[PDB]
Amino acid sequence: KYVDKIHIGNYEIDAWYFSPFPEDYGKQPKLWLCEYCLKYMKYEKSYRFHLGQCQWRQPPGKEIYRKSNISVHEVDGKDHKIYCQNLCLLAKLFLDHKTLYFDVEPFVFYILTEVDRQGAHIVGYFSKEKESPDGNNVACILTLPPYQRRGYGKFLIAFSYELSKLESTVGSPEKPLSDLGKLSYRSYWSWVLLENLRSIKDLSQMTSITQNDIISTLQSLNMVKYWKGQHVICVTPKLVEEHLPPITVDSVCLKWAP
Ligand SMILES: CC(=O)SCCNC(=O)CCNC(=O)[C@H](O)C(C)(C)COP(=O)(O)OP(=O)(O)OC[C@H]1O[C@@H](n2cnc3c(N)ncnc32)[C@H](O)[C@@H]1OP(=O)(O)O
Ligand SMILES: [Cl-]
Ligand SMILES: [Zn+2]
Repeated sequence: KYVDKIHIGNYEIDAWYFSPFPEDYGKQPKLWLCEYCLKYMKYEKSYRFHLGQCQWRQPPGKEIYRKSNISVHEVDGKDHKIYCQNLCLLAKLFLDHKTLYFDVEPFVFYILTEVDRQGAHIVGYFSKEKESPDGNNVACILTLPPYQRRGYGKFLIAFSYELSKLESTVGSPEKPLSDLGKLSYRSYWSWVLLENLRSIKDLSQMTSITQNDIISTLQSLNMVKYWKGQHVICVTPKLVEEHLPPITVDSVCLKWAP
């Protein structure tokens, strides 16, 4: 009745949430998505026809990052409306809430793919409001379930902060963070603040992380104290811990200006 499973590429993925695909698309569905253009179809037959016809082998937009077989395509929703609407319907399957799927023009989408001989296979993405009333540098972030727990989510988070640094600005993800968002951000923020430390204003300037996110991270690392209510960094090179990363953003492979 609702879409509960999709076939994309040669993965099938069960839904985590309702996504408002048109009702008849509630086939089973089984919804069958082209992995390159993200067109949604109702039947294996229209799926197989499309696959032999569709000429796309990668996302639209500009490839603003490439290192080994990892790339990021920047995709303005005003210029690739249908693709971006298709993407937002896909993402809503794994996001407990999203803005209206058809209203993509206020956003730019950064699409992460793994590249092989066949083409560039979508791993995940984040979106960003062109203008955020709350200073959000990410609106939604997603690694598709089959690629999760491999470092792709932290890669995207890092990449969003690379864009913030280049724009000489601090940013934070849009609230509320899902429980998995919470774990990923806390993890990335701790690694970055720890690798840096080995001022809170200065940590902010250096990383584009907000002072509020720096403070809450430092508290959870026990590296902050109170002096007449004011938050003071309190640490030793002693630890600055690092016991129990996999893919990082190389600024040299990034081709983007503010
Ligand atoms: C602003 C917002 O968009 S909030 C919404 C965020 N997105 C979602 O909720 C969509 C569904 N979830 C996801 O797409 C992802 O889980 C993200 C994008 C939230 C995480 O993506 P991943 O590719 O799994 O991230 P990655 O492998 O980089 O791991 C990040 C951290 O989260 C932890 N984590 C990820 N999944 C789990 C899990 N199932 N159980 C426990 N910890 C987990 C990882 O172990 C890692 O912590 P570590 O650094 O201590 O190892
Ligand atoms: Cl699944
Ligand atoms: Zn296609």
